[PDB]
Formats: sequence, C-alpha cells, structure tokens
Amino acid sequence: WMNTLIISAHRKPIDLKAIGKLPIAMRAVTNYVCLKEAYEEQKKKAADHPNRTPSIWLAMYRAFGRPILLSSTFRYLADLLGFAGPLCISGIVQRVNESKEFLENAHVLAVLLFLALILQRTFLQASYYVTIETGINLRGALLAMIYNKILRLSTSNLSMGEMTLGQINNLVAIETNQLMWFLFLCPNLWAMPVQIIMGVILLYNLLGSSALVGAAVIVLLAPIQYFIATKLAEAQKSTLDYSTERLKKTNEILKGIKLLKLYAWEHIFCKSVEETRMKELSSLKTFALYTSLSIFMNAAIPIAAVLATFVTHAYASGNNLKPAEAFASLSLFHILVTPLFLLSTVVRFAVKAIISVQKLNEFLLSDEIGDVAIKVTNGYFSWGSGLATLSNIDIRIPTGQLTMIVGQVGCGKSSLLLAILGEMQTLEGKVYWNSRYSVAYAAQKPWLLNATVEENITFGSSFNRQRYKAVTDACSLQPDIDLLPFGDQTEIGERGINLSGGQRQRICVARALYQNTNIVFLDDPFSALDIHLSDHLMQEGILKFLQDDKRTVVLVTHKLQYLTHADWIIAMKDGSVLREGTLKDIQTKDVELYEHWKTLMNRWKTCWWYLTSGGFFLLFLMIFSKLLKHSVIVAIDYWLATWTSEYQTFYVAGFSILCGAGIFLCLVTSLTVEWMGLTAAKNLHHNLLNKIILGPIRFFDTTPLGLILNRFSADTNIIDQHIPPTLESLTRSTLLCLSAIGMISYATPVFLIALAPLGVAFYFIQKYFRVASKDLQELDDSTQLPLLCHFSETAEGLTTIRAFRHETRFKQRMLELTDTNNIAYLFLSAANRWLEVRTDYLGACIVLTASIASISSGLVGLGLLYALTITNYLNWVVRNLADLEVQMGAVKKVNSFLTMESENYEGTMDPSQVPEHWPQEGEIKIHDLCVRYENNLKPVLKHVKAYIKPGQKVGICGRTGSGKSSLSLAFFRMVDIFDGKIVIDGIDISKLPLHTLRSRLSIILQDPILFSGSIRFNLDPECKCTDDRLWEALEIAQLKNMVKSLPGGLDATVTEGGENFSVGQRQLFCLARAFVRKSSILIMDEATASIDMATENILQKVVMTAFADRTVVTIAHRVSSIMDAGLVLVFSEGILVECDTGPNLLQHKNGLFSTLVMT
Ligand SMILES: CC(C)CCC[C@@H](C)[C@H]1CC[C@H]2[C@@H]3CC=C4C[C@@H](OC(=O)CCC(=O)O)CC[C@]4(C)[C@H]3CC[C@]12C
Ligand SMILES: Nc1ncnc2c1ncn2[C@@H]1O[C@H](COP(=O)(O)OP(=O)(O)OP(=O)(O)O)[C@@H](O)[C@H]1O
Ligand SMILES: Nc1ncnc2c1ncn2[C@@H]1O[C@H](COP(=O)(O)OP(=O)(O)O)[C@@H](O)[C@H]1O
Ligand SMILES: CCC(C)(C)/N=C(\NC#N)Nc1cccnc1
Ligand SMILES: [Mg+2]
Ligand SMILES: [Mg+2]
Repeated sequence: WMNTLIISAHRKPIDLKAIGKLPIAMRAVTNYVCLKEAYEEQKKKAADHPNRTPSIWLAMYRAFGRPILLSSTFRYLADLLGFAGPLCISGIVQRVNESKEFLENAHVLAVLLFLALILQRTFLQASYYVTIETGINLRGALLAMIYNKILRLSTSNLSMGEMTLGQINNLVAIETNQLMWFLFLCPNLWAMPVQIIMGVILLYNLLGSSALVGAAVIVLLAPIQYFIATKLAEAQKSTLDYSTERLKKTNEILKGIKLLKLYAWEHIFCKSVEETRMKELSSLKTFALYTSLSIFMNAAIPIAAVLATFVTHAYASGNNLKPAEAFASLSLFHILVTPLFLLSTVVRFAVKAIISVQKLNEFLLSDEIGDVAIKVTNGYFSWGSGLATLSNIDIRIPTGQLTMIVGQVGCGKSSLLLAILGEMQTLEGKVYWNSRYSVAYAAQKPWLLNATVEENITFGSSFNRQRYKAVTDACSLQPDIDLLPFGDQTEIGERGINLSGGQRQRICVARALYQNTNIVFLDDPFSALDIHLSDHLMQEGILKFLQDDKRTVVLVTHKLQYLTHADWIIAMKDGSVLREGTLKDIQTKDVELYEHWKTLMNRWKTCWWYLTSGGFFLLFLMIFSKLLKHSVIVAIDYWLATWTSEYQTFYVAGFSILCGAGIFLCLVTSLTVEWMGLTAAKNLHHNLLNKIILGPIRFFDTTPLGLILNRFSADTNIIDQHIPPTLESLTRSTLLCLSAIGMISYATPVFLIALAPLGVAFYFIQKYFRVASKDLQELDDSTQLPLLCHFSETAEGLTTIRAFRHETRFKQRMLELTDTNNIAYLFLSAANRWLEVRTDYLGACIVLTASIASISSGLVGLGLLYALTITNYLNWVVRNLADLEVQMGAVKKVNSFLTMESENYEGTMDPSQVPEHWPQEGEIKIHDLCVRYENNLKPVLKHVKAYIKPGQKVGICGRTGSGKSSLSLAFFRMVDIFDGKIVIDGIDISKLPLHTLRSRLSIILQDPILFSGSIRFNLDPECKCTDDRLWEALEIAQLKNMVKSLPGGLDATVTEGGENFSVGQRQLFCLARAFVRKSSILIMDEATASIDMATENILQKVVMTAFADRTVVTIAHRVSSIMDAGLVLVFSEGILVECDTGPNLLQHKNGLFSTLVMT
C-alpha cells in the first residue's frame, strides 16, 4: 500500500492531507480508555496487598497483549521457516558434489529455498507490523495517561522540589519513546530462546552427543547476559539521574543568562554543569563497557561453541563428517548466530525501558489536588509541608463588588487566592461557593501560550470584536500590539517573539478580563506596569469594564492609593486576616491600620566529523580490526568446510589458533566503536556548552530557549546512547554482506553478472525511500514539536488551566495532537517497512541466483552458506544506515551552534593599567551616549550627557519605553554603544575587558532570577563570602528574620526559579545578592516593583544608610522614591529631557518630573 505514496513523494511532497486519518481503533482516545481501565484494575489490588504498587507492565499487558501474541506467532513461524536453509544447502551440496528422487535435484531445492526464504521474510515483517502498530497505540495511550495526570498533579510537587517541569518534558520526549522502541523489539525476547534451542536440537540430530558441548557453551549466554543486564541497569539509572541534574542546571543557565553575564558568574555555573557532565560521562562509560562486553560474549560464544563442538566430534566420532553433515552443521550454527546479532540491542533496550517505566510509574503515582460569592470559614490551608501558611482564615468576598486583598510581602494574598481556587492542601474549615464556578485568574507570574496575541486574550471564547476592542483598550495594549511584526497575529511566548514584562502581564490581564466568568481573581496586575498604564487599567478595566458586568473582582495590590475605590478590603498579616471590611469599618475598628496606610501614602561531512572526532586513530583501529576479525571468521568457516569435506592433530591445532585469534579480535573490535562514541559525545557537549555561554545576550533574546535547550536535552541523548549501537551494527552487517558477496563471487564467478542488475535495483529503492522517508521524517518532527510544546505549556501555568476550568478543552487538544503525531510516525514506519521488504526480496533473489550459479567444489558450497545470511544482514545494513542518517542529522544540529558570535572579552587596556580598585571614587561621566540594542535599530538612547559625582545618589524616571534600562545595561556594555563614552572613575568602559566591568559593578534587574540550590548559593556562588557578610546583606534586604526562622538555616533550599518564596521575597533575595558584592556603583533597576510600600520605604532607608559612600542610581517605579536624590535624570523617548537636582526639577511646574510627582 505504501508503494503509491512512496512514488508520489516525487511529484507531490507527502503532507498530512496526502496522509490519512488514523483508524477508529488506533485513535489515542480508545487506547487511553483501555489502558486507564487496566491501570485502575491494577490499582484496585494496591489496597488489598500491602505495598503493592500498580505495575505499568501488567496494565500494558492487559491492554495490548493479544496483538503481541499474534506478532510472536508470526515470529515463531519465521523461525521455523528459517530452519529450511540448512536442509536446502545440505541437499544442494550432497547432489552437486555427487518420489524422493525428484526432490534431490539441486535446482528443485534451490527453488524451494527461495520460496521458504520469501515466506520467512513475509512472516517476520508481519510480526514487525503488528508490533509497531501495538507500540504506537501504546505510546498514544501512555501520553494521554501522563497528560491527564499533569492536569491533576499538585503544584506543591513542583514548588517543594519533588519534580521539575523539565522532568515532565523529559518523560514525554524520551522515556515513552524508549518504551515504544523496546516494545518494537520485545518479541525477540521470547523468539530468540526458542530458535536457539530448536537449532541446538537439530544440531544434536546432525552431529550427535558432541553438539551438547556446544549447546552448553551457548547456554552460558543466559547467565552472563543476565549479569551484564543487571550492571547495565545500574549504570543507566545513574546516567539518567546525573543527566536530569545537569539539564536542570543548563536550563537555569539559559533562563538567567542575563543575570549571570551582568554578574560575571557565567563561567562558574558553566563549570558546575561540566562537573555534573563528567559524572554523567563516567556512568555512560560504565554502560558502554558493559555493552561492549555484551557484544564480545554474543560474538565469541558462537565461535567457542563451534570450536568445542567440532573438536569434541573430532575426538569422539572416528567416523568423519561427510560434506553434507558438515555444511548442515555449519549452516545451523549460522542460523544460531543470526538471532545473537540482535541480542545486544534487545538487552540494552529492555534495560533502558525498565528504567523508563520505573520513572513513568513513579510519575503516575504522585500527589494530586484534593450576598457572598466565596465564604471561607476556619480555614488552615497549607502548602504541602504540613505547616499552616494560612491560619484562621475568615473571609467574605461579596458578590458583584471589588475586594482588595492588601498586605506586606508574604502575607498570604496569592496563597489565599490559590486556597480559594483549591490548589493547596486544606487542613480545616471550608470554602463555600454560593463546586467551583470558573474564575478568571491573572497569576502573579504571567503565563502565555504559544499562540497569537488574539488566542491568548480570547483563550477559549468566540471572537466578539466589541469585547476584544474594549479589553485591548482597557489594558492599553493597542499601542504595543501594532508595533509587533504582525499586529494581533504575531506568535507570543516561548517559540515566538518575546514581549516585555509589562506587555506580558497586560496580555494576562486582558485574558482575565475577556473570559465571561462571574469572578475575576487578579493577582498583582499593577506590578510591571508603570503609573500611567496601571492607572488607566484601574480606571477603565477594573472600575468600569468589570463593573458594567457586575462581576466579582478580587484585587491583590500593593497600591494603597487605589484602596479608596474598593468596596471590600481584606488586610493580611503573617497568614491571617487582621481586618475585613469597608474603609470606614477599618477606620473605626482598627484605627492603627488605617493610620498606617495613611502614613504610607504620605497623606555527509557530519559523519566524517563524528568518526574522526577520536583523533584519526580510533577510526583506523575500528575499521582495520573489524576487517581482520571478519577475515578470521571467514577463515574459520572455510577451515570447517574444507576439513570436513576432504574427510588429525594438525587440523585441531590450526582450528584452535584460528578460533583464539577470532575471540581476541572480537574483544578488540567490540571496544573500538564504544570508545569512539564516548569520545565524540564528550567533545560535542563540551564545545556546545562553551560556545553557548560566551554568546552575546542578543543571541539569547532573538533565539527561542526551545532550540538551545532541545539541543542540550535530546540531541546529546541521541549522540550518547543511540549513535554507537547503530554504528556498530551498521559496520558489522555491512562487513558481513560485503564478505558474503565476495565469497560467493569468488566461488561462482558468474554471480558478478547477477550482482550488477540487482545492484541497480538496490540503488533505485534507496533513492525512492530516501526521498519519501525525508518528507515523512519532516512531518514527524513538525508534528512532534507542538505536542511536546502543549505538554510544557500545560505543566507551566497549571493553576491557570484549572482556574478557568478549561481542562476538558486541553485534554481534547492533546488527544488531537497525539493522534496527528501518531499518524505521522505510523507512515514513517510504513516507509521503513516498504524499504525493508523490498530489500528482503532483493536478498531472496540473490540467494536464488547464487544457488543456481553454484549448482552449475567446497568453495561453491561456502558460497551458498553465505548466500543464506545475505538476506538477513542486508536488511540490517539498510535499517541501520537509515537510523544513522537521522542521528547524524542530530549531530549536525549540534555542530551548527559552533559558529555563534562571541562577546569580545579580550579588551584593549592591559590589565596592569587598570588599578586594583578601579571604581574607587565611583564617578560616572556619560558623554554624548547613543545606544541601540542591535545593529540597524533606532537609537533607544540619544545624546545622553550626565556627570554623576562620587557618592551622588541619582534617580532615573520616565514613561515605560524611555530607555532607562538601556542606560542601566550600557554601564555594563550589553546594549551596543554606537557613539559616546561612559568614563567611570577615569577609565573608558569600552577598553576594559568585560570581566572587569561586569565584576566591579552591581545591578539589580526588575525580574527576579533565583537559581536552584541553597540561599547561600544564590547569594554568592563562589562561596568566598563569610557567613557574616551574607547575614549583613540579608538584614539590609529585610529578609533576615524569615531566613532565621527557615528550617534549613542559611542553607534552606530554593527550588527552581525560587517558587517556594513569594515574588517579593525573590526580588529581595536579588537585592541581597547585589548587596553582598559591595561594589562601588549600584544600579538598581525598578528594584522595588513587587515590594509593598512599607517594606519599600524601610528598605530604601536602610540601603541608603548602608551604601551611603557608594554611588546608587535607581530607576524608580514610583517617582516619589527618588524625589530625595541629589541628581534626577528624567528620560523621555531616549533623550534626557532635563538633568538637575530633585528640588529644582520639582520647583519648575509643568515639567516632566513635576508632572510625574503630581501624579
Ligand atoms: C541464551 C539464549 C538461550 C537466549 C538469549 C537471550 C536469553 C538468555 C534471555 C534469557 C535471560 C534474559 C535476560 C535476563 C533478564 C534481563 C534483565 C532485564 O533487566 C532487569 O532485570 C532489571 C535489572 C535488575 O534486575 O535489577 C532486561 C532483560 C534481560 C537482559 C533478559 C534478556 C533476554 C535474556 C538474555
Ligand atoms: N508555591 C509555593 N509553594 C510553597 N510555599 C509557598 C509558595 N508560594 C508562597 N509560599 C510560602 O507562602 C508564604 C507567603 O507567601 P505568599 O504566597 O502568600 O505571597 P504573596 O503575599 O502572595 O506575595 P507578594 O509578596 O508578591 O505579595 C511565603 O513565606 C512562602 O514561604
Ligand atoms: N531586548 C531588546 N532588544 C531590542 N530592543 C529592545 C529590547 N528591549 C527594549 N528594546 C527597545 O528599547 C526601547 C526602550 O526599552 P527599555 O530600555 O526597556 O525602556 P525602559 O526604560 O522602560 O526599560 C523600547 O522602545 C524597545 O523597542
Ligand atoms: C559460528 C562462529 C563462526 C566464526 C564459526 N562463524 C561465523 N561467525 C559470525 N558472525 N559465521 C558467519 C559468517 C557470516 C555471517 N554470519 C555468520
Ligand atoms: Mg502577590
Ligand atoms: Mg525598565
């Protein structure tokens, strides 16, 4: 059925429309239902038997076994028909050398052998088809299971450090695929034992008791292999672990690369990554050594068994083997060797699949979530640690009114929102929803999908243009969407163009405002926005747009100024509600709280590269040693054939030495390919990481994180664990096939003729496959990436998926995507099997031609002996060549990144001319600075001239987009400085090597970036600082008491992204990280964006007292903060409108500073 599609590949590239829809019984829906029923039946037995964990294996079996039984039936028939070549060759040799007389005609037996071979190949391929069908069905079912699990796991699992979003991505990408491949190969595990045993029985029939000796030597494969497997298992587990850890670090390095670079710590984190990589490579080396030992055993136990059998026969049966007995025995030994070719692969994949299924079982047994709109009574909600973060929560969110939940950093605002939404463990009390009706949740950390602006804003609703315009204008996104490549259809989020923090937060708030649900939980919508955007959003989006619909709005804001427009105020302190009521009620009951609020408001070449990565000697050793090994093997076969055909101590001794050489060469050839693979993997990963780290920040901003992290994650896996086995099998099969053809052509010269036409045939089929395959390959890739993406974007932002209660829609989307990917992979496998079947028929034609040529004298028998195995090893050559082409494509992907640009770290000034303490006085002097982020972009900064005196506190304030951050980054030479000079303390910063300009200046970015590890690791990765310095910095940052009360102490774990602390606490950790460095110039960029007014006030006072001598330049979120500063530089569209003292610019009425101050 494929033939037509393959030939159509030329005229019309095969697309998903040329490809058909998946059958009814192959859809992910039905397979998922079946597997879920089986897994739940296994679960039922967990309660009956103590510690009886549900086994994914028995569920898989109950759901998809019978197809595997049919496949194994086909494989058994394939083996029984494969035990026909022995008889046919024996009869051919008997008759050529010389009603049961018609049958002995060598030509009749040649025809029968051809028929038996084609039938055997047909049955083997039928087994393969059934198995790949079952394996694809099972991959679909398991993806659906893990997805419906992701939609139920508790957020505490990711927040408390149990698992990582990266681990789930890894599950989906790698581990299910490995299980699928093992299932593809699984029938061998019970078809190879049967075949080898049956062949040993027939060897007993032919030779006699002698065969039993060989039989014993064959059975030793079973213990040995088992042992090997165990060790491999261990190694693999270790590998996995380290890999995970390493990737975690890599991921973080790629997300926080801007902070690492600005702090000059890039190399330290890179070195930690490299150490974890060294551990992973040690694990992989153990794995590879045991793989090579596996290959040695599988290839040498045949040789030793042959030696033992035939020497035992030489010294047991005085009667010599007649030529027919000899060739029958040698042919049976070849039939035994054939299954042992793939034994290494099956044991390897079975071990890896056992490990992957352990991981999948663990993940499928993880923790899962359990006029007043919402009335909470006596709630003690906790965040999974058994320690109540909210205690005695008594709240009432009145229907159709505005509830503002206000408190200082870490008072349970987001915690209370997620408690009402039910994402955190309940310990007492109840939440009454006058059974959660869908609530539109704007999370503190905005979560954007990979779709367009429009798709993110609508988010599962019909496009009502009136509502869309109203929302997009209330959020003030309209001036921002048009500047994008495509107005509203531009791709947002990861795998698309990256918006600024304010833009993304406003997309999130627009999404929340658009959905037609009765309740809207907005969590800190006014953090990234400046005063103008926030005020517009409040005055239109919340006070007007959401009050026309009478929707119940719950606002989590640090902006006390907006409290005057609130109907209900919930004041939070230390996880409890101090006071709940109207402004007047709080004024009467809690006088001091109202007074405090008032005070606060102041009121291929890739293949050659891979082979030669090992120094040009491992390639030579591999190829030469393999050639000599196979020379010895052919010599052994010829020795047996001739010695037994002609019919002594001489013969025994010669055969013994040949077999010993064969075993030694087996060892030598086994080690080479694995050593090559290890060397290449090490070199490739080292180069990739080094070149990524040293890249310019522009490269990271322009390119999606997806591509780089995909390289590191899943291309290194291919280079490590998939290229070496494929290459080894390719080389062995190709040598076997070339040697066969050579032996046949030397025995029967005329065979050369048949070789050329058939060769042509081979060529053509390759050609056709190699076009169609590629097309289908692309489809596979193009279908698989969205799928993974979906998983990712549902794992991250799960609270939003389950706050809007759009779980069903997302489940259906996943089902659709997995069905499409399954169609793609099914037809890729179909092209593969088309090629394999055509090559099998080509091989059968070779067997027939060689047979007929030989029939019309021991050399010509050996010719047929090899003709038989041509059929198997040609198939293997072709399959492995295709796989190797794909994996060399992966190698190409890795090698592509080695031509990136590098930041010019060298610099011009000799390090001697740079004083030991360069920023001593800390006197910045900007002269006519012009700055554009990338080449050929309008100058974000134009003609900036300012002179900051030593110890002159400077404020910078302007509308969002005035390039204040561009100056902040210009001090560190990240934005390209076309013209002008920033002379800091006597040295032009353009000359200094970057690691002296980045190292001696400290910046606090608005976005908090916390790296996984201890608090100590995030405050100083170098571990130089004394504990007292860390405590000093934490006290300045107003986080000393919380860390004192943290369990671990100053070693308390900080889960990935600092998710176990509130956003404000993350920002304060960043402030402390900047404070430890004790540099002389401190550029704080909106450092108090997420910090409430009280903590902001006290922290500003303390940071000003402690860093009085240093020069601090603060880009102010509130212009009120920098009113008391010696110098104030107000930017407006890249130009400094005025540069004077605070009081002077304030005195001049109708000025930009005075305007901002008045507002
Ligand atoms: C030698 C002839 C007769 C058959 C060739 C293959 C067989 C020897 C069978 C019998 C024992 C089987 C092996 C014994 C058990 C394992 C370990 C298994 O991994 C584990 O058991 C997990 C590791 C652990 O036990 O801790 C992977 C399959 C494998 C290699 C089996 C693969 C197929 C084997 C080698
Ligand atoms: N995802 C989380 N998992 C576990 N514990 C958390 C998580 N988020 C916060 N906490 C804990 O909750 C305590 C209170 O933080 P909370 O989540 O209420 O912050 P918030 O007040 O909403 O944030 P902000 O300071 O931005 O207003 C913090 O001490 C932190 O230990
Ligand atoms: N990573 C970037 N790459 C290229 N251009 C940028 C980048 N970030 C900001 N810009 C541009 O620079 C201008 C000012 O941005 P920014 O420096 O963030 O202002 P702010 O003072 O609000 O930080 C914007 O109008 C935007 O077009
Ligand atoms: C049985 C082991 C000896 C060395 C006696 N013979 C082999 N070993 C292999 N491989 N013969 C062979 C040749 C070509 C293709 N397949 C098998
Ligand atoms: Mg909050
Ligand atoms: Mg900014």
